[PDB]
Amino acid sequence: LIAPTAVITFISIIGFFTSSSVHDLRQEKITLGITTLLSMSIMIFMVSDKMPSTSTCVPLIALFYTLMITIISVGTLAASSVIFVQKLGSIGNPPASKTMKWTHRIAPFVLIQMPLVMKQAYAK
Amino acid sequence: YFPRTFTNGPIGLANFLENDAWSVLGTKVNREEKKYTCCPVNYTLLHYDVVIQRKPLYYVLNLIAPTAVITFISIIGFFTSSSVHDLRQEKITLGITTLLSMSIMIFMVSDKMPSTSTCVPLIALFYTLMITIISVGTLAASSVIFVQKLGSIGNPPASKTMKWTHRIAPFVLIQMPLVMKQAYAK
Amino acid sequence: NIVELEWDWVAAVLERVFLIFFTICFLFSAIGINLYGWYIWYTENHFL
Ligand SMILES: *[C@@H]1O[C@H](CO)[C@@H](O[C@@H]2O[C@H](CO)[C@@H](O)[C@H](O)[C@H]2NC(C)=O)[C@H](O)[C@H]1NC(C)=O
Repeated sequence: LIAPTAVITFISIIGFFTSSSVHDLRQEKITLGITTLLSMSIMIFMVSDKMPSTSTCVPLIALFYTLMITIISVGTLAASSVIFVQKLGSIGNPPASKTMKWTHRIAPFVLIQMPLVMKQAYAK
Repeated sequence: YFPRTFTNGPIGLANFLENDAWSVLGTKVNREEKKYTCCPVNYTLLHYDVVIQRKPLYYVLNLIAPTAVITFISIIGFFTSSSVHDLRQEKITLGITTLLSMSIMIFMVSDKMPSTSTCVPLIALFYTLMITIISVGTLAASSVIFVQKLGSIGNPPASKTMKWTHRIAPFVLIQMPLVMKQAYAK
Repeated sequence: NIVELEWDWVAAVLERVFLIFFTICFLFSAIGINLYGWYIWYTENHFL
């Protein structure tokens, strides 16, 4: 129960927050979230068999599945938040001064690097 | 027959060991005298009523919460696009997968519930409302695709259509793209 | 096409922050919960 659930959650997390390129429109990752949640339902279904209708306390495995489902659900919302930020570009107005200042200084900490086309546009 | 009641009530609960799913709220005893068709004399009966409440923390956690989360995720999926000026993709595979999941869930709610055909349980109304919301969301996404397809037939939208589309545009948090402004100015 | 490029960069970095944050949250959740149960399992096994 625990081992496949953790593996599926880890695989989904990478799927939410990895893209094939920086400068192309991202695809929605909500069916990815909904399929992961179907699987985890199948799993909690097979944990209700060997457990009673315990309504007094929250079992440790119940807290485990709750956290994984919460992570997938917020991960799905966080993925949709990235698409929203990319749509801001099509509205014309540039990002603010502080936005690009921090985006350039948290860029070396997390292992990301600026694409060549962005450097060429900056130089031009 | 006569009842012998305890200090705490008709049915003694001083030795009752707690049940995981049910809680006893009280007890009642009623002595009756019923005349039956067979015997020409009354029958003395004792009616012991036990009031038990369900503990609704397991069902809410395991059934209601994931269903609501899946419904919210599907709702966001139906009505969010990556851009305003490219053709939208069909969201019917998304609706059908959400409905498969919710079927799996109502399947696991039929186990701990009988074939109640007299009333509609509260959880049944909950699942019915969620399924209806998902279906109408799928139909609304198809409607948005249709309205977008109206653009390829050449004829422009009417005067009132654009006036309302522009004046409800600031209320809902949406903003006109730069290409549309450039086309308008040109 | 430079405003689009800049907002592409902001979303790209935002994605990486989410990837690191959710990976750390998942690791702490999965390992932390299991090791706590194993700690309770171990202590009450070898000390009762
Ligand atoms: C047999 O039982 C019936 C009840 O089913 C008795 O009829 C009731 O008697 C009480 C007390 O006199 C009245 O207040 C009720 O109005 C009666 N009718 C009912 C409850 O429907 C009947 O008296 C009993 N028979 C004998 C011989 O006592």
